[PDB]
Amino acid sequence: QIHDITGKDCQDIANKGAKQSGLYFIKPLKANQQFLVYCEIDGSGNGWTVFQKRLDGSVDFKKNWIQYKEGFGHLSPTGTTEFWLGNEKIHLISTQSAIPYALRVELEDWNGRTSTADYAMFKVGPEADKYRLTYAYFAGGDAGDAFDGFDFGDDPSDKFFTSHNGMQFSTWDNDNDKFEGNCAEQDGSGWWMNKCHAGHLNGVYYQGGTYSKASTPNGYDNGIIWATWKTRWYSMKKTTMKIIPFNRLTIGEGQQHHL
Ligand SMILES: [Ca+2]
Repeated sequence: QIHDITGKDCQDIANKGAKQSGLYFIKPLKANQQFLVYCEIDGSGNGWTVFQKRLDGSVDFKKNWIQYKEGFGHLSPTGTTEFWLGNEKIHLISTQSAIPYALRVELEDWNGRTSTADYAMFKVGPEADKYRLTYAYFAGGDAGDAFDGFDFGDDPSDKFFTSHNGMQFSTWDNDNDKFEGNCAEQDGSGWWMNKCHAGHLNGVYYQGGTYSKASTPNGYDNGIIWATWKTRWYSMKKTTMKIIPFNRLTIGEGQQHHL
């Protein structure tokens, strides 16, 4: 069930010798708190600290501010359960030191195809700044950069309206988006909402992927979307949000060799 190796994060645990993905306790620097996390450890010696997972629609994501702060769902040795680690814990890990983390969003469609999108220098701010999302730049990935916003065509300024960098977190009971209405209440989730969204992984789990305006009384595009990879009417089958020290991603042809 729970492994004995501990560290500041899952990469620290992998560096110590851990070989199996599973449950481990981590103690982020300066927090004086220890908590369980699911580490995804591969053959390359990479250790990903997973903070979000969707795969079967078993966990209700319409939770309030406090629940999104503390975490909900379940952690399993097999990594086959849905959960949200908790905004407070995500903040503690991503800001524990001066070493930057990279966020990898892993997506899987209903046909078994998967894609990724990486963001460098990912951080989640303190509760005082409503767990604001900030990143330096999109680092690559075939899923596309939905966090930069997307032009759905229903407005020239769609891109500026759907960007996520710099947005505070919102829950139905703590609206911090840039919409006159309540993005979180309308979709029924917690997320870094703007004048809503281009990438939204905490949405409603729609079986089969395809859904439409007809699916909900008011016609909201509230599924698990990533506009740069699939249409807004296509909800993902699985999603994973996981972090790793950024230096782990610049280990290959991500460098200039000189002479
Ligand atoms: Ca609002």
